[PDB]
Amino acid sequence: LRVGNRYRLGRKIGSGGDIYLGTDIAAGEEVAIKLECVKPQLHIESKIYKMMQGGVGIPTIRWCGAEGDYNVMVMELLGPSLEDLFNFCSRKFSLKTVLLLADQMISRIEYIHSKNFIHRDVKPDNFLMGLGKKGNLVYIIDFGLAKKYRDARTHQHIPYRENKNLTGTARYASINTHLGIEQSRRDDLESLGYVLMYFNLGSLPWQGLKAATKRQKYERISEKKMSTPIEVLCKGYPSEFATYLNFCRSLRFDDKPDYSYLRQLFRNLFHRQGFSYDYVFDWNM
Ligand SMILES: COc1ccc(-c2cc(C(=O)Nc3cc(-c4c(-c5ccc(F)cc5)noc4C(C)C)ccn3)n3c2CN2C[C@H](O)[C@H](O)[C@H]2C3)cc1
Repeated sequence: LRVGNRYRLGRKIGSGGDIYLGTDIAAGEEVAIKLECVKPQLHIESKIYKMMQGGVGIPTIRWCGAEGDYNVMVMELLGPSLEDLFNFCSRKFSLKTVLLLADQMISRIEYIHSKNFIHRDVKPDNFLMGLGKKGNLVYIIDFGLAKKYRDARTHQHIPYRENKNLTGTARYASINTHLGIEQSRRDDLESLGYVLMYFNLGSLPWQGLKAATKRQKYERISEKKMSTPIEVLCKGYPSEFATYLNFCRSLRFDDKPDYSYLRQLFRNLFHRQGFSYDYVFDWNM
């Protein structure tokens, strides 16, 4: 079974809505292939990927097209997601690994923002480690929910609006996203703050809530998230994680985040440990 007369389809390797391992027959290396039934967001997403190409940690798209009952996108092969690796590490990351990940993840989000888009679904499942020579590089994937937030030429910001439906993953959504406020740059970074504390804790305190329908469940998540102060969420971990989250929640809708300040919070903590720290992630030790 071939895709584009040139890619051999292999076994399924995930879903993000089905991801297959593939082989570039001509070049002889493996690839990742995403197939979508013609119902649609793959072609729109491919254009965003191609707008982002060249950035550090942005995957390369090898081919786009249609094959029978599927729209197809072929991407360079990447490794397991950070969720996969978190589970492999028994849902415990060392502080070193969390700080190493935080530095790269802030930079990936900054790059997307520099290209005039907001990601709007920041979660561990959308960060993948490279393979082989790129095993120390964090990649970001999935622009199916991404949105342009400013004009490319003038940088004029999209307007503030409310009554927006939740586009993303409830567990990691910002408070203002739960309130139905238009997402902006601050919300990508606030979601990352929850991801980092997720890595620190093994789970977040608004996980595991049940309800009749999705809407009621999101309301339960919203209530618990709003009633858990950052100081309680982050107790027992270096204060930098609370400082990060408080900074993100204090950003105005239109504010350009101080990415450098946020990276330096964690970089200073990392460097203060001196030689007691490596540049080796837990799963490579
Ligand atoms: C021999 O050594 C090896 C070999 C392979 C691996 C290897 C490679 C992968 C993998 O998923 N790669 C991958 C996935 C995507 C991808 C896409 C996507 C694909 C194409 C496209 F155009 C746009 C998006 N959308 O979503 C995903 C993720 C979330 C699934 C993109 C690029 N790369 N996984 C493994 C290892 N596995 C362990 C566990 O079982 C995981 O589930 C599975 C994941 C590790 C070691």
